[PDB]
Amino acid sequence: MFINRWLFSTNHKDIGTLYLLFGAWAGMVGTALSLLIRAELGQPGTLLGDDQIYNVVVTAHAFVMIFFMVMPIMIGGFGNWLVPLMIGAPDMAFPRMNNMSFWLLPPSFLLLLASSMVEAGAGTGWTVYPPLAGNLAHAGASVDLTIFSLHLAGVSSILGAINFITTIINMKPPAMSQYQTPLFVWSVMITAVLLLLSLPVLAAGITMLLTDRNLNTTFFDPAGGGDPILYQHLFWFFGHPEVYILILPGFGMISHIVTYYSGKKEPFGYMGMVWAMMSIGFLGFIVWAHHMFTVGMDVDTRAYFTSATMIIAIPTGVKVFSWLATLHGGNIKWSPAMMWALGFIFLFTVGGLTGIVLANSSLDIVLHDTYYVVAHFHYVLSMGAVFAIMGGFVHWFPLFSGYTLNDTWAKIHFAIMFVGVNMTFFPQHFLGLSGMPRRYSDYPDAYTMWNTISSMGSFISLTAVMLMVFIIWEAFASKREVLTVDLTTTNLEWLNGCPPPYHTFEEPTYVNLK
Amino acid sequence: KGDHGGTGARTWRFLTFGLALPSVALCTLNSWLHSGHRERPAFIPYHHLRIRTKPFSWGDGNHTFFHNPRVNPLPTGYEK
Amino acid sequence: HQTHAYHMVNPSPWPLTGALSALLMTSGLTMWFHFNSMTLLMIGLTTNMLTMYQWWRDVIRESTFQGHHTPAVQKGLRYGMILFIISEVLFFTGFFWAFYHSSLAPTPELGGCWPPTGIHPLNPLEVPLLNTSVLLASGVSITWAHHSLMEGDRKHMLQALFITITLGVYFTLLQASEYYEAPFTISDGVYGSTFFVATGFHGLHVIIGSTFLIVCFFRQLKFHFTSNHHFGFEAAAWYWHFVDVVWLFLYVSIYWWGS
Amino acid sequence: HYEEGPGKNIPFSVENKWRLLAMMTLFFGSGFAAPFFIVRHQLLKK
Amino acid sequence: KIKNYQTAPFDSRFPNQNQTRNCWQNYLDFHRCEKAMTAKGGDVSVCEWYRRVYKSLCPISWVSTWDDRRAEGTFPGKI
Amino acid sequence: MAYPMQLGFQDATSPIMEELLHFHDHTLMIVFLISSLVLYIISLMLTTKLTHTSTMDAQEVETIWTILPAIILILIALPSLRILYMMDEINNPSLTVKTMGHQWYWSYEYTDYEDLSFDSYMIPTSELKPGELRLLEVDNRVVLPMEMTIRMLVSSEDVLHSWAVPSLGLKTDAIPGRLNQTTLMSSRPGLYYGQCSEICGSNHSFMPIVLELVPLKYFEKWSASML
Amino acid sequence: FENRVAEKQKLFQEDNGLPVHLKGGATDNILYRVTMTLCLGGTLYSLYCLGWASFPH
Amino acid sequence: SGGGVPTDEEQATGLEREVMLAARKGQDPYNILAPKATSGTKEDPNLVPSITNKRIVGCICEEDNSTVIWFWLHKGEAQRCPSCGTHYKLVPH
Amino acid sequence: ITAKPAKTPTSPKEQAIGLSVTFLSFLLPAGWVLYHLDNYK
Ligand code: HEA
Ligand code: HEA
Ligand SMILES: CCCCCC/C=C\CCCCCCCCCC(=O)O[C@H](COC(=O)CCCCCCCCCCCCCCC)COP(=O)(O)OC[C@@H](O)CO
Ligand SMILES: CCCCCC/C=C\CCCCCCCCCC(=O)O[C@H](COC(=O)CCCCCCCCCCCCCCC)COP(=O)(O)OC[C@@H](O)CO
Ligand SMILES: CCCCCCCCCCO[C@@H]1O[C@H](CO)[C@@H](O[C@H]2O[C@H](CO)[C@@H](O)[C@H](O)[C@H]2O)[C@H](O)[C@H]1O
Ligand SMILES: CCCCCCCCCCO[C@@H]1O[C@H](CO)[C@@H](O[C@H]2O[C@H](CO)[C@@H](O)[C@H](O)[C@H]2O)[C@H](O)[C@H]1O
Ligand SMILES: C[C@H](CCC(=O)O)[C@H]1CC[C@H]2[C@@H]3[C@H](O)C[C@@H]4C[C@H](O)CC[C@]4(C)[C@H]3C[C@H](O)[C@]12C
Ligand SMILES: C[C@H](CCC(=O)O)[C@H]1CC[C@H]2[C@@H]3[C@H](O)C[C@@H]4C[C@H](O)CC[C@]4(C)[C@H]3C[C@H](O)[C@]12C
Ligand SMILES: [C-]#N
Ligand code: CUA
Ligand SMILES: [Cu+2]
Ligand SMILES: [Mg+2]
Ligand code: NA
Ligand code: NA
Ligand SMILES: [Zn+2]
Repeated sequence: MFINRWLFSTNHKDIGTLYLLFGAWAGMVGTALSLLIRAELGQPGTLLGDDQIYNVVVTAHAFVMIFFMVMPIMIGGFGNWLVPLMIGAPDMAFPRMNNMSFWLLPPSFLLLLASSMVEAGAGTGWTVYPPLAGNLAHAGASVDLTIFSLHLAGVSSILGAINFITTIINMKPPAMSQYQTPLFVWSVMITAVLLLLSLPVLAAGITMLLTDRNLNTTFFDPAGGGDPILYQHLFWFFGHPEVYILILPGFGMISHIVTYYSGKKEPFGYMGMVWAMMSIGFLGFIVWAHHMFTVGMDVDTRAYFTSATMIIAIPTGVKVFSWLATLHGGNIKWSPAMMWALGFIFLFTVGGLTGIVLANSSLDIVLHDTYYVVAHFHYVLSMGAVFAIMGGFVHWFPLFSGYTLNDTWAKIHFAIMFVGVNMTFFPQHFLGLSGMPRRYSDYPDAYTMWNTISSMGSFISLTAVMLMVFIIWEAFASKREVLTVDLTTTNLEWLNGCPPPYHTFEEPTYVNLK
Repeated sequence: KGDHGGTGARTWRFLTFGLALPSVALCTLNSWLHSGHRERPAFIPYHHLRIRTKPFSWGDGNHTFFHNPRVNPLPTGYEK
Repeated sequence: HQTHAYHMVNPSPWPLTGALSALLMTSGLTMWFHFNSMTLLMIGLTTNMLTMYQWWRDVIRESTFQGHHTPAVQKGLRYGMILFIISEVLFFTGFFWAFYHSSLAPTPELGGCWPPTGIHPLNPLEVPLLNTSVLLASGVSITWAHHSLMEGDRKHMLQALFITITLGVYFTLLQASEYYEAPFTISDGVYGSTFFVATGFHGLHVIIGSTFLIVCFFRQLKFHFTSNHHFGFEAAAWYWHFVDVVWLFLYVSIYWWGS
Repeated sequence: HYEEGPGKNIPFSVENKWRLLAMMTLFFGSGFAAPFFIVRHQLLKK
Repeated sequence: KIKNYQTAPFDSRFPNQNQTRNCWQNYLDFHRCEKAMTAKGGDVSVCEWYRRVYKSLCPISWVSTWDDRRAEGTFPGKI
Repeated sequence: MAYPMQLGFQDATSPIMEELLHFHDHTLMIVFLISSLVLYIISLMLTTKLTHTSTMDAQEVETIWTILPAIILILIALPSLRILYMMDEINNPSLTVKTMGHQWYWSYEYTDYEDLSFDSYMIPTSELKPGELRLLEVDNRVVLPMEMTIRMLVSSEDVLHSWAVPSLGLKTDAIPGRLNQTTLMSSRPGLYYGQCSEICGSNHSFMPIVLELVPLKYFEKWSASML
Repeated sequence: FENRVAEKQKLFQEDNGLPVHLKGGATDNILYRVTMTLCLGGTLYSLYCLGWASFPH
Repeated sequence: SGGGVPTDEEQATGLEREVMLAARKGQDPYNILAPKATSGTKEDPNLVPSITNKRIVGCICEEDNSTVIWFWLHKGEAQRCPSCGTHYKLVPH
Repeated sequence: ITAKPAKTPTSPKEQAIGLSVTFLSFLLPAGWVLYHLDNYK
């Protein structure tokens, strides 16, 4: 029974639970890697005495946090648990293929571990650019194991995208149009379309890297007429959609959380929120070269990519202002999930504004490959994603488990994390403006003060992560079972009780046309 | 060109046997008529060709997967 | 008892065996490229084939033999196959991007020209044109097969599907011979790299598509398809037209314009 | 069928809170410890 | 002709950030010119402008590799 | 170079970097307008027990909050693009200098007249002379004439690197097989520091750039003495 | 050939509680055990190879 | 042409065949169609079939509303949408 | 939300034990590795 249920699953809730457990474990790995980064930088000099190892830690930090923590939690965990419930569907369209999307991830993560254990690791950056990642500067198996890890994670997510698009298009009640589905469901559909289109381009690029390393191709090698910059275009043609894939489900969850704890039946400006996510999805394919402003790019191309990148703040702003308009007039409930969502709005706004600074290619010349970029994305993406994940985890933990958290402990956890992440990343703006490069294991002495503060911040967030594990333990240890949940008339995922039965919507909802 | 009414099974069989397979037969003629080995060019050890940055994982490491001794020189030239 | 039309699938081991097959194929390729051993790779290829066989066997059991493919389920499988094809188009787009990048701006090491100095392309009017006629003809014959099935005609469906498969096999054998006869190789700089990786992945998809047509041929021999319900045949035909269209873009781009 | 309800729709037991603490300790502690041991491993090769 | 040479001037054929083809073209031009002069008897001095431009722009290792390949018979450009 | 506790950009050494500072100040004035506006508005939404939970009509306010951001973006874009096209303007250099990245050092070639080239490596910490800067000094500085337009050409003989000098607003990737051009003009004599800015392996943190800007006549005699 | 789909429909609809991947009979169980043994055995072997390759030789 | 290809009438089975036969009779036991609303007064409530004693209703109170209002409808006296008041009555079994 | 009182209440002492064990599970192994870094180097 245990194997049938948990290794042979065809159930969207159990698969969602598997993804949440996997993603929480990966988040411990990715946090430990981030603390090694900050320990190496927390005083001047060398800590590891091996900067190849430092570079391997940085590279694996980003792959773990992106491919094994955020994407599995947002899309595999919250998407599988919540999407079918929010449309009244009995499961996903392809419930068995869904289980393979999950089970490809432990082997993908094993390949990434393997890459770091063999030879000297892949000390490449998560961009994996050649020729550093080629077979002369990274001879041996580490980079190929990293490529294969990415291939498996890509297949997992492409099949998952197929599943989500199909389920959301085909399995709603017959009377429910796409403009009657909740915003989280929209955010997953759009994320899935971005995955479907972008991950095959990454797969092509990393396969060309694999063949340059092992089959004597020269896609990226000038000796054969190849070009390192071609790899960067293929990588970033995926990688820009990827940053929106990482945040879009978070936007969906934030819309639900802000609406719920405002005591509202609906988000402000629903169609504008759909418009904004669709626009971000579409424009997310035409801006990638802003990751390449220093490669030797012609001025008119720089001007185009600057302008297209600026156009994206418009639909993103409709979403920030619409979250503020949802709060307006609300019966505000200061629950821990609401605190996470308000933290998200603040931090995402800070990070999006420093992205606007970066969009100007002339300023980006001076800021590229410095800690100002690291500060932009740890606000707008890394901590935007983590605060939306924690808001959604706190808000929906009683649905998934049937038990309540201790809200006082959850508010203490939020307070510690908010101090920690701001102490960690805010000073990195100053480091970047004053010229400290990213991807460095040590720094000229002038940069000591802000690196020291940033590293002390990183230990505050460690304390918060340890406390989060205790908080989850205390909830399962005390077994406070949920009774009543407010606002079920506009939050269908709760209407089957906590936790919902294994099969839900065996009799579908009744929705008429009128 | 013409019919355009029903595109049914009978029309698609008519197109298969009346246009598609005759085309394949004509191109098969055209090909098996220009076939016949052509003189291999002087070997020149150009550096952008016969790339070897890592031995191939088969054979002696130095032969491509569908190596044809008649027309594929090694980095050192044609085989004897 | 359910009162919706969707399919709750029995708990299955094939997702796990497929995931493990992917681990074994990739760790196997690593072992082959770096540790001079084919052992893991051969295990992974075997378990991958076993997984595909049993998973798709079970889908036939669920549909032809158990009746779980209601119109709603079939509609989801249509979207799933269309979206899968879209992802494969974007995979090829990356290799077309590589090809145009390198051939539109040939670097000094090539001689600053395309085709590079020392490269002697195949004549596109010889076997490449024959291959084009073969795949176009197979798109006509598969359309005959489809209409025969819809019209209830077993014999002509089988004849037309057999002709389609024969043409797919003809393309594959012609392409294998062209690979052997080509004077340039995958190691012949970016011309060889783009040519063999892009045509090579295309050839893989021709083999996959031909295999799928063969599955459909044997299912047809066993009377699985009705004149109105035969989504495996439709999916194989859509995949086969995708393989044809990818070939037309390779022929125009790499063989013709790139000569 | 399968068990349903709180504490039953999860692949780990919560019947005993102290056994649960041990299991959660090993689970999250193994993920957090792994990078430190990988670093140790790489340093010990030099 | 125009001597007072400080460095290679702006060339509208190569207005952008990648100047690889500028180096390459002047190297080819100098060597084509040199060939035409040393053969038809004349003076390579008429080739001098291309020499100065490619020597200004081209990395030493590129020039050295290209010279080695011309000697070996493996230079892939046309001279 | 940066100094301890610095918050913003290094002081400008070239007119282009001065332009960037003024444009960054402009962008920041706007950034601080938007940030404080958001903070003030969100705080307002969160500080009343008055409620209004019925459906709210959206279209009017969505016009305000699309059109205002679009106007702001145009107010950033216009000076941004002017600086971009100004940095692109031909300036007629007096000198061309190449730099080749390597793991892990830079080489320099000054081949307009004579065959002058040398390598430039970080001074190890144990060998710094008293008062020299850890991780920033080199053995052989890039001596250049002050007050003159210089074309730098940047490439690499192995992996990617990136040649950067923040106080001159310069960062140009060094890519094998590619010759990237940038121009440099220092308004002042002195020593201007940068660091390799594309991860290139284990010693990426330790291959810095030091420009030494002096009058032409001293650059000429230095060049001759380096042959 | 003859249409024997009805016989297979009867077989795969028999009310015997078997999941679809085993409902054909004992051959399914054999093929399943072969596949799972190769997968789990191969996975252990891959872990062995990782152990081997994690150290210099 | 010739024959030899089975029809759905001959060979469809299981749930597919159930849906096909019900459609011929104009019935929708597997909920493939959206039900059409009545006037929804207490005299003419919307009639909600169920195989049990409760079913979830979603009410799109006005055409084009993006918010759906969801509630359990139980066997017994008709209930009203909590947003618009339109009436629904469960018709079990 | 409303909920039942805990089925198995976790007293302040029990929470101090769970918190201490949780923190030690993260701190002791990493602390051992970092304390011994120079030994590895
Ligand atoms: C969640 C992930 C995420 C998201 C959403 C974003 C969103 C944005 N990013 Fe960021 N970015 C990253 C993750 C993300 N980014 C990562 C990981 C990298 C580096 C990758 C690497 O190199 O490793 C990076 C790097 C990166 C660069 C390259 C810098 C460099 O390498 O030198 C640039 C350049 O333009 C950029 C810009 C932006 C912009 C303009 C947005 C916009 O989408 C933001 C829009 C949001 C707002 C603007 C705020 C809300 C709006 C209002 C309140 C309205 C009014 C506003 C105005 C009028 C301006 N990003
Ligand atoms: C989602 C993405 C993500 C996240 C979450 C993080 C989190 C952190 N990052 Fe991240 N980081 C990157 C993505 C991310 N990073 C990327 C892409 C790079 C660039 C790599 C390269 O240059 O190639 C990078 C690089 C980078 C650097 C620069 C390295 C260099 O340039 O040399 C630094 C430096 O301080 C840093 C620090 C941190 C810290 C201290 C944290 C965290 O410790 C902050 C606090 C957050 C947590 C503690 C998260 C906990 C969440 C969980 C545990 C999940 C729980 C799950 C459930 C409840 C279900 N990161
Ligand atoms: C370097 C080498 C790396 C190698 C990595 C290899 C990784 C993976 C190993 C793959 C093992 C495959 C095993 C067979 C999978 C069959 C999936 C399938 O066919 O899934 C179907 C859905 O997807 C559909 O249709 C449409 C989708 C069909 C997808 C079929 C599988 C494709 C796998 C690879 C494709 C990747 C994309 C490449 C382009 C980037 C059916 O869905 P189920 O939920 O099962 O059933 C639903 C029931 O109602 C059916 O009666
Ligand atoms: C090293 C490489 C390893 C080998 C690679 C793969 C080799 C060959 C695989 C060839 C693919 C065979 C697919 C067989 C599918 C059989 C099952 C099937 O066709 O199932 C049909 C449903 O379609 C379905 O799920 C459709 C689902 C199938 C989608 C398949 C698409 C191909 C995917 C192949 C993987 C590609 C990866 C490429 C990466 C470069 C059943 O419904 P119907 O037909 O309506 O019948 C019911 C009627 O009888 C009722 O009256
Ligand atoms: C169902 C689960 C299946 C698990 C299967 C487990 C397989 C266990 C046997 C492993 O066999 C290894 O394969 C290697 C292949 O590399 C051999 O290397 C040898 O053979 C190679 C091939 O030429 C060369 O590397 C050398 O000759 C030599 O070291 C080596 O002797 C042998 O130990
Ligand atoms: C970034 C994540 C890491 C964050 C901070 C970790 C905080 C430290 C927790 C304590 O860790 C322990 O510290 C002891 C020292 O206090 C070590 O004992 C060591 O030192 C002792 C005292 O000298 C000896 O008694 C022991 O045998 C010797 O192992 C012990 O091994 C280690 O487990
Ligand atoms: C027409 C469409 C859907 C309306 C509906 O059917 O409910 C609405 C939804 C969001 C609207 C857009 C957003 O509100 C954002 C923009 C607001 C500007 O005031 C007009 C253009 C603008 C781009 C709007 C155009 C149009 O009214 C949109 C696109
Ligand atoms: C035996 C069978 C009759 C089918 C049936 O009604 O059972 C017939 C009808 C169509 C025939 C096939 C088609 O005519 C196509 C092929 C024609 C080749 O000449 C022989 C094999 C070939 C594949 C045939 C084999 C066999 O004779 C088939 C399959
Ligand atoms: C952001 N890109
Ligand atoms: Cu050289 Cu970084
Ligand atoms: Cu981007
Ligand atoms: Mg860079
Ligand atoms: Na350090
Ligand atoms: Na059809
Ligand atoms: Zn209503």
